[PDB]
Amino acid sequence: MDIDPYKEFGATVELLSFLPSDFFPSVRDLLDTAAALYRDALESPEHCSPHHTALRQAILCWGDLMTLATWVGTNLEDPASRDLVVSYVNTNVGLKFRQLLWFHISCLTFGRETVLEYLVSFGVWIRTPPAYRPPNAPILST
Amino acid sequence: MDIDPYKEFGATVELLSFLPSDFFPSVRDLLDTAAALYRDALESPEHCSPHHTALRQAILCWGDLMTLATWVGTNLEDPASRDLVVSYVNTNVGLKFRQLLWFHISCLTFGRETVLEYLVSFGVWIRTPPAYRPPNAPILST
Amino acid sequence: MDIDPYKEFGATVELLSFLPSDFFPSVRDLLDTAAALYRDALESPEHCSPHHTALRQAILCWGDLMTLATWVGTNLEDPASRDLVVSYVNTNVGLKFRQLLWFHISCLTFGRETVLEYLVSFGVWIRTPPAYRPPNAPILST
Amino acid sequence: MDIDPYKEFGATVELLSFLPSDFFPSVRDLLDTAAALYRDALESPEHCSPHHTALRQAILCWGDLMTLATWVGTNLEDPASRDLVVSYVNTNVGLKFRQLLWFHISCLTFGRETVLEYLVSFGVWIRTPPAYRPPNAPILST
Amino acid sequence: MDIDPYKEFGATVELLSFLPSDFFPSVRDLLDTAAALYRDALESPEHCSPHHTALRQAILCWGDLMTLATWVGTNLEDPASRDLVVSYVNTNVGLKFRQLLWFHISCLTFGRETVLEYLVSFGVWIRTPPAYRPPNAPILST
Amino acid sequence: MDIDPYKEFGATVELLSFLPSDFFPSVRDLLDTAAALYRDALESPEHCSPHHTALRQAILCWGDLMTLATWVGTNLEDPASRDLVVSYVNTNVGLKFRQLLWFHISCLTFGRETVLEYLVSFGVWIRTPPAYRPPNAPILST
Repeated sequence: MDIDPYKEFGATVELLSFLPSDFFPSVRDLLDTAAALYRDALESPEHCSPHHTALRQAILCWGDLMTLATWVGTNLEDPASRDLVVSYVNTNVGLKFRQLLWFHISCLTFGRETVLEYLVSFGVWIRTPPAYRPPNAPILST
Repeated sequence: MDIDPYKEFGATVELLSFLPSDFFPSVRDLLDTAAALYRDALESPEHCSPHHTALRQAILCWGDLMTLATWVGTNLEDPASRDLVVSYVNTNVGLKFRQLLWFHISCLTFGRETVLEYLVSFGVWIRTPPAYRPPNAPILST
Repeated sequence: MDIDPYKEFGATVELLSFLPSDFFPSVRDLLDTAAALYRDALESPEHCSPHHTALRQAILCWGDLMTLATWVGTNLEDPASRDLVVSYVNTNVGLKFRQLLWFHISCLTFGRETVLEYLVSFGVWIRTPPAYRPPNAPILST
Repeated sequence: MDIDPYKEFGATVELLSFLPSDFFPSVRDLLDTAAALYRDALESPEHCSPHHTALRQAILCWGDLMTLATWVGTNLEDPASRDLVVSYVNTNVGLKFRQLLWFHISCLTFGRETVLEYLVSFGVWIRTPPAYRPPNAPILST
Repeated sequence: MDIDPYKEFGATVELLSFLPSDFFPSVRDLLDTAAALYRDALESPEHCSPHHTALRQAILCWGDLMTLATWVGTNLEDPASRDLVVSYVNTNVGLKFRQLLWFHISCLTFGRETVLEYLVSFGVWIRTPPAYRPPNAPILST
Repeated sequence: MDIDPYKEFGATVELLSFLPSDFFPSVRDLLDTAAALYRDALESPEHCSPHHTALRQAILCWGDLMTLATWVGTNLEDPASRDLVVSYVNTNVGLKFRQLLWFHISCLTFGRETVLEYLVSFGVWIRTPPAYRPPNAPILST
């Protein structure tokens, strides 16, 4: 069955596909943004608005792959086998969690009805071929 | 029957040709926008706007020529025959459906008057010879 | 995505294969029907009913897909391959536009309540064994 | 930071250590229960309760680690060093997703306050020495 | 014990015996009539009037004998043994389900108090010997 | 079409797969319970509840497949090819009528909402590994 991780939040996964793979910051940049201005709300025993429930279930999922990124780096005899698994987590699977950590940080800081009105105005900018588009990308702010 | 598929909406086939042939983004990109934020409306047994009824008949018309592109690549032995039909559907016909899907996937998102006033305010940008043009072409945002 | 082009109108694509494949009159005999009764309402700048908008996107889809049957009569010098495309347009794809045009050109001359009772009352009339049924087939009344 | 996976939902990871490493059913058998009872809940665009939102991120992280258990099978060369990664996803990581899927199925059907009643009433069963321990271990009932 | 499949619906099995074995259409004709104009009501999780409960328990029973009509056609070594079982299902057992599928289609389309006032007026026509009866059989309509 | 046999009555065929293929009693033993308690119900011309109407079509399809298990015994010649049809009615088809008669006996006596409580509370018994599974399997009580 499909799940579509963004389906309850207004967006889908086809709408988040238009963001190119350098619009997201690195993974240690996104975890430290949640480790700076939401640590009072994430660890609290009351759950806030349903981004906070989806966000603390997404950091721990990346927190488990950091164990798999370390256990592979120790308990494999081949240095050629060790390089493919560690690079696969930080390139392909990591790019999925660069989307998922970004969307729940940007909806807690700027609201839900602004990022959903930003991915439309970015979805009309990136489809336009480079000869006919403004050179300044639309920036995210309130 | 000099039937114009835009005359019911305000634009013509002659007004939409201000945009050049390579401005329209590719066919897989637009069908990943109709399946991004209109999947709930196109499936439902109720036409919301007359743009939905033209758009619902526009994907299935492309759904036939995609079926004919698959069929012409399996039940023909001759590769010189096979490489001309597929290069005709995706290039010489597929410029008409990129014009038609763009006028219904960017009009439900931004209204009718804004797109109909976008093609005039793009028309005074592309005619100006390449010396005295602004660096930013107009694009429609929310 | 799974779009049947009739789900708005009450019928499905299953209820229109419930009539036999021989009942539907020929394709060139319905474009000569639309262009005789309802010709000044298709080219009108206003859309009267949502049957008109679905019909105007259904002629031009056939007006395009017939041009692909003409284009392969000049740029395909192979009678082993030229006949198979035209016998695919006129037979396999041509069965769907022979009944998509019939559900719109024979609805707005009789209403929508009359045809959706006719597709059942003739649809159950054929399966009846020969002489236990009213001896003539029903037809539409204005 | 120290995100406790259950702190919003009553229990903690210290309380859930009463259950041994053999009480949990296998991951290939809960997902035939998270899809048999509940399919209309975790497809719909509305979240009913925060057990539904925490279940989707818990069912898609297994959706990534099943892809990684397949990707290693077709790209990693050494068959003796390929088994050691596949037997890490099913054994050591999967014991945390046997744990996380079980808590959001048994709370989702039996309520939250019955599982928190159950985790205590299993903890006064596993510690009793076997000379005086009843063979009827406690299980759930709606 | 007797069950008399029609006993709760006003009729009996002696009253339905007078219909000769060509008044019923073929089995693929009766299933497609229920697959045309009642598919919205049969698969719905609410049960309608008690014909709908008896009808969807009668299609599945025929849906299981189509498995027995296929499994016999594969896993028997004798082509003489294979012919008797396949013909017995389509002649003798099939004639029972041509009655049962017809009576619940004709009561949903025309009411219960019309088919029960039709089998009487057919039960007086078929008993009359052919020299003294009208040549036109009584037809079923509202 | 896809008629789900239980969709009107709460459960589905995916939910009823929790019960293994050995939990159901034999067909020759439920019909001595569908005739011991209930004889005045399923003879009478009034249907009390839709469990009664769905039981008669479920008790007469076995009434046809018992006739087919007798008809093959007296007409089919090969005694090695006769056992293979008789051991298909009792084994593979009968496992669906052990299934269908059980759900309309246990719901008919214990109510609908107790069996749907029972199918869940058996599903949290069959999956628990045998080191921690109680020997008292759940059974019904009025």
